[PDB]
Amino acid sequence: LTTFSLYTIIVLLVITSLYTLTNNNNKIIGSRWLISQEAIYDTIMNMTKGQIGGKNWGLYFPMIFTLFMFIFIANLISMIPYSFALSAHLVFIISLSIVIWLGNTILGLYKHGWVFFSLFVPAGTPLPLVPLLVIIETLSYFARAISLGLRLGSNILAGHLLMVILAGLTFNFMLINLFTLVFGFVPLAMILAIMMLEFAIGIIQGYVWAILTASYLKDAVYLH
Amino acid sequence: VSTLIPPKVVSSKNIGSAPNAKRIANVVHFYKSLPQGPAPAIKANTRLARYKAKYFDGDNASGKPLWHFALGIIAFGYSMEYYFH
Repeated sequence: LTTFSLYTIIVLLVITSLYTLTNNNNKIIGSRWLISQEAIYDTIMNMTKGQIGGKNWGLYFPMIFTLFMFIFIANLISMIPYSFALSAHLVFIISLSIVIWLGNTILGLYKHGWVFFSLFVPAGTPLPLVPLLVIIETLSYFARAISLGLRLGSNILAGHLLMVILAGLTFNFMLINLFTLVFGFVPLAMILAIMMLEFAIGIIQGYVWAILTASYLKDAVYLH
Repeated sequence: VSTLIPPKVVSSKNIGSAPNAKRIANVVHFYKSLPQGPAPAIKANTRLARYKAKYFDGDNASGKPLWHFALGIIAFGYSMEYYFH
């Protein structure tokens, strides 16, 4: 129904194009565009074999890949001048984060029993600070519940708002008298620099999500 | 005395060396080899096989499709701006 629904469809179709005509029918030699999707493959091969390496790392390799690419595409599309809050609709992003965090907590409880609660015993510290370190390990464990979502959401939301707030101000700079319209381009160049930074930090955040929910999974699969 | 019969017996030199393995590979691969491969992608037709051909072929990766793809989404919301305003 919603505007949001239409843009979620647009994201799906963009991702399809990355493995349908970005590919040169799957050319062994590799095309200029398909080389890109090789390098992404390699840095996530070497990252999620590196993070969640072990007996199972490839078993969670599609999951971490669809968390990379989704955020990778959704922080370019949302950075188009007219394009709707998907990642600035935080309620979807944070919910997805909590779901994955719960799917780690459940995975850990299920796979590693009630000695999953040994994850919240960090070490064999002296006995008078053992109970304290259970309390503020579980606390930090469900601070991990909300941190992952709030990272991506805040970055994207703040970026769009910063650009828009400055756009309205420089509009009124170029609406007031011509001595201000001379030196009307100088603040504009600042907004351009900010737009460059916001595109950059969205890809940086895109790597940061997928390493963090590899890191939480590193903690969950391999006890402690 | 009378020579032995090994020099005139051969029957396991054909597993005896490594290029035998390569041989049985490349008799299949090369015998049924094509002179050239099939395609570097070409489908997207509807007056858009040209769009892919100009922009998303191995010929070039340049910023022209990016601009085009960006502009489609801009055209959607820009028109909708006046639907909202």
